[PDB]
Amino acid sequence: RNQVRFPVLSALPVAYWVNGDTGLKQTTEINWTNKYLNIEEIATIVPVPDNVLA
Amino acid sequence: PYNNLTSRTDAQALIPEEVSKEMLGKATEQSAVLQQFRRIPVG
Repeated sequence: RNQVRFPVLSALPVAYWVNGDTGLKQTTEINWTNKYLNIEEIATIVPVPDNVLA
Repeated sequence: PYNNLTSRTDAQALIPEEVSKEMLGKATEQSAVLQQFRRIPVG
């Protein structure tokens, strides 16, 4: 089809230590965004006299 | 860091569209004159 959309990453997770057997565990996001690719013509035309092709 | 809630917009790019067409299209009346008038062939 005439155009395509690609998803891609935009933010990364991270991770953390814990104090002993019991301490607060933490939190992180993961984020995405878009890229596009468009499509275009390339074309050429050539003429020849009919008899030459025979 | 205890508030890093992933939003809808953070993930939105991953969600595909969808489209459906059951309401596309329309009815047609047949032409009145060809319904009513007497047909005759012609060459």
